[PDB]
Amino acid sequence: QGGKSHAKNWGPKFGDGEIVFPGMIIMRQKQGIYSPGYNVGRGRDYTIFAKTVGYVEYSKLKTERGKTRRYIHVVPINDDWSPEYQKLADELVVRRAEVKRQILGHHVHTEPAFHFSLPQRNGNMSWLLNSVHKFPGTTTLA
Amino acid sequence: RLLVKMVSLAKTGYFYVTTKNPRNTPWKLKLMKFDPVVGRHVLFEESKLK
Amino acid sequence: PLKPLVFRPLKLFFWATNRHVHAKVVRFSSPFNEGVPVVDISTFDAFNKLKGSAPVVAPRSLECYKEVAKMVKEETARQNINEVTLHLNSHASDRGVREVVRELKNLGLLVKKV
RNA sequence: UAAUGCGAUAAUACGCAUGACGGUUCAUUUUUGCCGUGUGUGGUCACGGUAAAACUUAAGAAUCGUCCA
RNA sequence: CGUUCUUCAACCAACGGAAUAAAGCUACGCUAGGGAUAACAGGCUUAUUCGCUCACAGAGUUUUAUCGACGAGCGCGGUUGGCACCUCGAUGUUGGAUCACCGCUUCCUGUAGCUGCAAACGGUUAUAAGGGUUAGACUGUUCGUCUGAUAAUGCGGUACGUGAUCUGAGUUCAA
RNA sequence: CCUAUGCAGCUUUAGGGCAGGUUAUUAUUCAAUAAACUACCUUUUUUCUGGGACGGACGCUCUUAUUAAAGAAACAAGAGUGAGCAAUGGUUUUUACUAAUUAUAAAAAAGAAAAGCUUAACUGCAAUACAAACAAUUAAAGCAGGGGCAUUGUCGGCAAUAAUGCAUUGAAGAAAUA
RNA sequence: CCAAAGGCAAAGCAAACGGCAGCUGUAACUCUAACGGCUCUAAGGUAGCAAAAUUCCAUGGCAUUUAAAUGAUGUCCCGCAUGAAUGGU
RNA sequence: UAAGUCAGACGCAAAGCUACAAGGUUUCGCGUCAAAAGGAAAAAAGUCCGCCAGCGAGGCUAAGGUACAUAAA
Ligand SMILES: [K+]
Ligand SMILES: [K+]
Ligand SMILES: [K+]
Ligand SMILES: [K+]
Ligand SMILES: [K+]
Ligand SMILES: [Mg+2]
Ligand SMILES: [Mg+2]
Ligand SMILES: [Mg+2]
Ligand SMILES: [Mg+2]
Ligand SMILES: [Mg+2]
Ligand SMILES: [Mg+2]
Ligand SMILES: [Mg+2]
Ligand SMILES: [Mg+2]
Ligand SMILES: [Mg+2]
Ligand SMILES: [Mg+2]
Ligand SMILES: [Mg+2]
Ligand SMILES: [Mg+2]
Ligand SMILES: [Mg+2]
Ligand SMILES: [Mg+2]
Ligand SMILES: [Mg+2]
Ligand SMILES: [Mg+2]
Ligand SMILES: [Mg+2]
Ligand SMILES: [Mg+2]
Ligand SMILES: [Mg+2]
Ligand SMILES: [Mg+2]
Ligand SMILES: [Mg+2]
Ligand SMILES: [Mg+2]
Ligand SMILES: [Mg+2]
Repeated sequence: QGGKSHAKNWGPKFGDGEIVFPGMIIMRQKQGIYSPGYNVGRGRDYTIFAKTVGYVEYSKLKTERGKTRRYIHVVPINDDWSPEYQKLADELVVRRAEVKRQILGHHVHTEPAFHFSLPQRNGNMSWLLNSVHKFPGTTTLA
Repeated sequence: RLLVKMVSLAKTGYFYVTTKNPRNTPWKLKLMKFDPVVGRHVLFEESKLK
Repeated sequence: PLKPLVFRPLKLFFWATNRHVHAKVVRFSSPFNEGVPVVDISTFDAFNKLKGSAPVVAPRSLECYKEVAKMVKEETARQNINEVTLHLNSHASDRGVREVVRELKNLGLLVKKV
């Protein structure tokens, strides 16, 4: 009788000259109207995300067969295309987290603090429990 | 279509859950897949999921 | 399923015409600025060279395709260039272009498509 | 971009060949209409847009035809 | 016997799914609430209904005498509808008896034209609301059919007038 | 008339029970058990809705009008779906090809078909964002292990947008305790 | 008429609780169908009565009754949806 | 503020449904009412001007007015 499907927000998220950081989504689309340019990626559903620190750019290209192609680019900070820019981006990522924590305040906790320690699997932290809970280092051999 | 259990032939007890069509492939399916208990790829054989 | 563009400083380009095959090596600093051509060799140059010594049929021949590859190898070696990236387009699938690329790989130049 | 382009063995060594006429396909914002927003006794108001839709005269480019006035 | 990991299944389709499961009647009914919500009356709307003008095609056949249409516009608030604005700590139902006030879109009694108006009997238009608008058989009726007379037996509004004036045949409690 | 954390009486092949009689089985010299028949006890019998009943509907996708950011409702309108594939997945090579879907101007260094080898339709984690009351839902660079095809690129299922179900209870494989 | 679903009983019981059809062709002119064909069911409503305290079309058709008849009586009749011990006349 | 609210109404301007009807109904942009006294249009919730701490026999204006009712040609 009635009914409606849940809305999908297709469209761009950033314009020309806006700053982005790695992992941020730039475009949500149903079909490949826009193609990935430099310093970007594409998901299996045609979602375009940034892979470096820089500013968003838009460009159009005319192909050999007379079709029009549209790209999305991310430009480095000072137009630096050298391979040394990657390490600068890594430092900027660490700095950005520090800025956010300072603005938020101490009472917006970003890590858990339980009365027990989480198990370790394959050298990383795991959220799955072990069959038995034991204090670390409170037992001797045999 | 049906759900089946792919059981390791190394007798470690590890298994996978997959989907098969018994009419198109009326034989026991076999594949090579990673076995965490041993740490390498081994041979798996189809078995009833129950 | 078009892949994202990757910026490379050194790229190899081919232009296949009715009469000749042209190869260029261009260095780039950024996508927004023009490049600088460091090598410019075509079958026209090879034909003028070989014809004096060894008769050839026409510029678009197997002898000239190998000669062009050899001349490109010498220029890159002199300038200390050992790795290049090939720009893929319609002309890249021409038989003459493919013969030149195969010769370059055997000589020792490392050509990458991706 | 004549190291071009096109071809009926179509491959490119050979064939046509860059001019000139004719027909097709692509500037005082050409300046009018029209549209959008704000304001409004429903228009004697203001600004912007039309590379969304109608509408002018050229000049050039890409083929095509051609013993050429 | 208990815990963790890897996994699956049933009813949840009223599909955020749980009190394990699981149909009805009340005119014998009862309590708590609403004009937040219906039935009668008022209000808004005017599709529909009705009226007028343009249109003059077509029947009559010289006449737009008379009849009358496709189509368009405007008006009325009386027909069938739409909405849910007033009233559920209550605005008494249909028809009739009795007694009324008003409009004119005039049935009779008037005035002035036209006519396919000789006279008589008529037809149609404009204008006119003082007076009049019958007695009975059938039916709870409004309505409708019929009978004997009559100058003629008009329509509508008024809480579809009128139960602190009457009637209770119908409708609408318990048999 | 409609609305309730509604009440009561009555009815039955609506659910559950056995607590009188009858009946069946068994045991001791007025007894014990019950998917039966009668009697009795107790419980259940949605909501939306141009008033209620009757009819219809309840999840999830695509498209139309409210212009060319996003978003936006009515018992408004026009169409799909509760799957399929052991290849129709992954990856290399060739070219007189450039389609089809429920619907759709996706896509040429891309796809489809043909030929070969394969199981990444993995194990353990994850910066940062889209969305969003919450629950959940969506995309994803990157690190370690074992692999596939290439020979230094890609693979954590399928062009994309639907093919689904919390917790509880139950069951299976393995491992650690007691 | 004891089929199906129940109840009871001596494997049977309807004056226990209940049920009791449809399509189609045919006689001088016409009409009608005495008379045929087919499907299905446990069985397919027999006599009687019938515009009813039972009838939607409806104020049914005809006759009597009145100057005038949605009335009353009689009568015609597969009767939306009459009917034989929830008895028929 | 771990509060109250989850019955909304109309004007101008659009679209769906209705009959390009309704003081109808469903969304959307601005404003007013709700919770807003005072002035103008006759009375005047939603239109036009304009937001009331108190008193005073001072002055200038808005919308609207300027032969009588009724202040001002
Ligand atoms: K529900
Ligand atoms: K009332
Ligand atoms: K008169
Ligand atoms: K209504
Ligand atoms: K009886
Ligand atoms: Mg549906
Ligand atoms: Mg797993
Ligand atoms: Mg629920
Ligand atoms: Mg009461
Ligand atoms: Mg009301
Ligand atoms: Mg309302
Ligand atoms: Mg008159
Ligand atoms: Mg009257
Ligand atoms: Mg009355
Ligand atoms: Mg009275
Ligand atoms: Mg009674
Ligand atoms: Mg309800
Ligand atoms: Mg959340
Ligand atoms: Mg690898
Ligand atoms: Mg993939
Ligand atoms: Mg009887
Ligand atoms: Mg009797
Ligand atoms: Mg509510
Ligand atoms: Mg509400
Ligand atoms: Mg309203
Ligand atoms: Mg209030
Ligand atoms: Mg003054
Ligand atoms: Mg005065």
